[PDB]
Amino acid sequence: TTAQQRKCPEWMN
Amino acid sequence: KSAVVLCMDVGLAMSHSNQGKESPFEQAKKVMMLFLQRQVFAESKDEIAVVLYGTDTTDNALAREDQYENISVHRHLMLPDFDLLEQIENVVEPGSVQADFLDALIVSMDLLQKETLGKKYTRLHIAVFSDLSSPFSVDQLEVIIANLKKAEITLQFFLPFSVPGKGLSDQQKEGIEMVRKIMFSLDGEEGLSEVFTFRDSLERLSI
Repeated sequence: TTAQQRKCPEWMN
Repeated sequence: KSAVVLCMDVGLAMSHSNQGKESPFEQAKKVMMLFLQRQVFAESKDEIAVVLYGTDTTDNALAREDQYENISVHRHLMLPDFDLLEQIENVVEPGSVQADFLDALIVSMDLLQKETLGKKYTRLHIAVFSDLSSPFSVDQLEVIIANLKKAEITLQFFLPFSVPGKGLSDQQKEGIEMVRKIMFSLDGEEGLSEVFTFRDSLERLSI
């Protein structure tokens, strides 16, 4: 388990 | 009609055979075929997609430069058919890598968001099949939960063991606790009931 960053798609904002 | 995503782990660890003659990969593939056969034979109107994580190649709308890697959309949201039955049984094989299940959950939610636009469903549903042995990142999990709630998605987790001990690894134990936190956020005390075994999976999917 980590915390490597991810980008969610814009619609989930 | 309802909309369903089957989100299946095919990473390398699922191929390890130490619980009977069928590996977890084989068992989950079998449940998926029986469910899809029921749907085809009853001429159900529900639409069913299939997302695989742990695949050697990458094929999904979010894959970009070291992101959402080793995740493949095998079947988009459609009525199930006989070609899908043939593909699952002959094409779909174990991967030689591992992938991030929260990446896969986001790919599944994005699929439902886009492909249900402008239509009416009785329910939206995601069913996850995994042994939880692969590492994952928790970044943005609070955004995942908020959108599960807004979209009124029902979520179900299926595991090849119940939760004498089973020799679960620390990574598996961390995955189980994360599943508990997700389900309690959505449905409270009763939410923890929506965590099941492969053994009970076919009947719970169907109700």
